[PDB]
Amino acid sequence: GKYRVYIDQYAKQDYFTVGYKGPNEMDAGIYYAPYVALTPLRGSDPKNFQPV
Amino acid sequence: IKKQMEAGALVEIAEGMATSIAELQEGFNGSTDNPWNEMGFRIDKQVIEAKS
Repeated sequence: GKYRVYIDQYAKQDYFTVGYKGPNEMDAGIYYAPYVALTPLRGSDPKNFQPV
Repeated sequence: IKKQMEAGALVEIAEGMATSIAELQEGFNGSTDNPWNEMGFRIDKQVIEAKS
């Protein structure tokens, strides 16, 4: 009926955690705000020409 | 020196660079002192005057 279950892969001993999450995004208890995604960068130092 | 070479004590050699000391040249993984070898070119003039 109600709850949704997520398994903790790297659990310490045996804990189970219950929490709330409202439909509105603001009712969380913890906010994860991403600003910019992975920005790739490439280059090569001329002293050795080895790609980085 | 030329006398020594004929006796076989000294013999001319031409070797490559080890592929573990060649990849890291002038930087890269924790290297300290390994400069590259470079080349170049110079160009100069020469004057001349006529007589009678």
